Amino acid sequence: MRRSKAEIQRYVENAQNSASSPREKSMKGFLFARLYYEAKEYELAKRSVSSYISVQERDPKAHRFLGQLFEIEGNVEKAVGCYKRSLELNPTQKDLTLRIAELICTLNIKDGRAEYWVERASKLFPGSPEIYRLKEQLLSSQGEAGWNQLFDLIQAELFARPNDVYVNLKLVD
Amino acid sequence: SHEDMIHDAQMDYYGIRLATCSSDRSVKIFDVKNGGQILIADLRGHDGPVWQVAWAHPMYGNILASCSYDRKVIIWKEENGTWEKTYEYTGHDSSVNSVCWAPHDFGLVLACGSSDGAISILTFTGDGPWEVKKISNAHTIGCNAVSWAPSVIPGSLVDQPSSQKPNYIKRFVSGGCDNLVKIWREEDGQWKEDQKLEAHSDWVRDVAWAPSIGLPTSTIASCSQDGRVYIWTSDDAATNCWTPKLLHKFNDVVWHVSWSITANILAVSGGDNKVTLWKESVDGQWACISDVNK
Repeated sequence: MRRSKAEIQRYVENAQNSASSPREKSMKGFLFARLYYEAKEYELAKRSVSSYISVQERDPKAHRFLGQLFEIEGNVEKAVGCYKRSLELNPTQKDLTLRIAELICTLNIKDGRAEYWVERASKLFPGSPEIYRLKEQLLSSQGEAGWNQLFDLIQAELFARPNDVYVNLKLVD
Repeated sequence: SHEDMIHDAQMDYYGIRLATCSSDRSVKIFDVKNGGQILIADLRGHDGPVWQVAWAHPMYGNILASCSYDRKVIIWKEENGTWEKTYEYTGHDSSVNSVCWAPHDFGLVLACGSSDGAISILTFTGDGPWEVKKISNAHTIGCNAVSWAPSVIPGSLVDQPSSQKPNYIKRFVSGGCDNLVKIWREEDGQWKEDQKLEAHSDWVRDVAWAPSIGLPTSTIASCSQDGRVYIWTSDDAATNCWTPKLLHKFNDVVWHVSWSITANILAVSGGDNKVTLWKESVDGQWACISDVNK
């Protein structure tokens, strides 16, 4: 994808020429946010996201896009809030919970709510070595209450299918 | 005038009379000419806040119906530009909510939907008395809304665009607060169990049938109390297959969902102060074009 400053500028101008209505431009803001994010315009991307919400609020796709943008930026709290809003709106995609658990594991939070969220994400996705290592580190930093849930999840995974070499190594460690 | 809140405000089929039913204890109908307005009718006979309203066709009889928070059904008839008394019913388990007539393809059968636990259908036959159809043990908590369904929709029966006249029998849907949706069809000379479904465990606000004038696809867009929406689509023959699919969900209190007069634009009104006006595009999908503020 050959993209540059002038390339994003002419993309934006061509998208503006492809819309002769303010509400149509606001609806096309889900792409304008990505264009501004690529051109390094976080405030303009947030404004485009708000404009697209003002015309089509309460939708899982827009909330997931906003959460992904916040996660790539660094606003972990904003991403967690957006994912929670998307979950309370319609918990159809477990990717929101997966990213919430990933952010919690990267932030290292010792709390019962964090442990419950990690357990829920593990029950959702039993695979993925990245999230496995994340939840293992989290439940090891926790204590015995988290180690019991980790052992239960490992036993359930082993009963469902043969475990992995790294999984067995981490369990023995 | 209308100093208090205004509920529904319908217009005549030609664009002259404007019937606005509000809670201001006054129903004023003005005129539409030269962009102005002149008061021409002042009706008042309810005991509580007036809610919904529905018009009719002058070829079958200029008759209006008004529901209020008093368990009373009020009906007026138009003669020489003056509306007088017609049919006045009173007494129910709860206050009447929804009220609408069947389309012109059937007749002038009124539907009464309220959280009373039963269904009371009023049928206007002849030029005087009426008939009452009572259906009990059909709602645990009660009804909520009733949306009629014409037989001129090719999406229900694949035999209309073939020089064949379909049956003109009564068919509609219902989605009360009994955690169950249901379909009603006038078969075996009465009403019984046709098709029920379970898709919620609380309250459901209203529903909207698509009055397609040339679209061979029958759709129904629902709206619940917790922002839940269901789009039941059908395009088969004889028996239909309602698919409980989802579209744009909400978390507030979605209230009304209304289809256009020719099944072109859907208007959804709830607690977001925005009425998303959807429309079927040429690619067989949905797209929103215009909005409005509340």
